[PDB]
Amino acid sequence: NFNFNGLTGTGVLTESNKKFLPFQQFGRDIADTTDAVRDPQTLEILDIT
Amino acid sequence: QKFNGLTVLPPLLTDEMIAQYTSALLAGTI
Ligand SMILES: *[C@@H]1O[C@H](CO)[C@@H](O[C@@H]2O[C@H](CO)[C@@H](O)[C@H](O)[C@H]2NC(C)=O)[C@H](O)[C@H]1NC(C)=O
Repeated sequence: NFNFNGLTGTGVLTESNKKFLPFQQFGRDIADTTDAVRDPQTLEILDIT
Repeated sequence: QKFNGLTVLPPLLTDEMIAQYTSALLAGTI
């Protein structure tokens, strides 16, 4: 039940090869649901499933 | 495999075996 700055939700956390912009925080797909979140302390790209 | 409950059930007849049915359908008429 991850909570990355207010985002309550369930899903696995794994490192992903994606690369955000420095200001970009969140990842969304064509269906407008979260699938990529950046860690607010150790800035990294994680995949949500 | 989608996020919000939506699951896609694969077809009973896979793409490989239906190809075998087709080849059977061709084979008889040829
Ligand atoms: C937030 O604070 C943490 C505190 O740990 C920072 O993590 C450190 O990051 C540096 C980056 O080179 C590492 O050398 C340290 O080893 C890390 N700390 C530990 C305890 O391992 C993090 O960088 C900070 N992030 C921001 C954006 O301020």
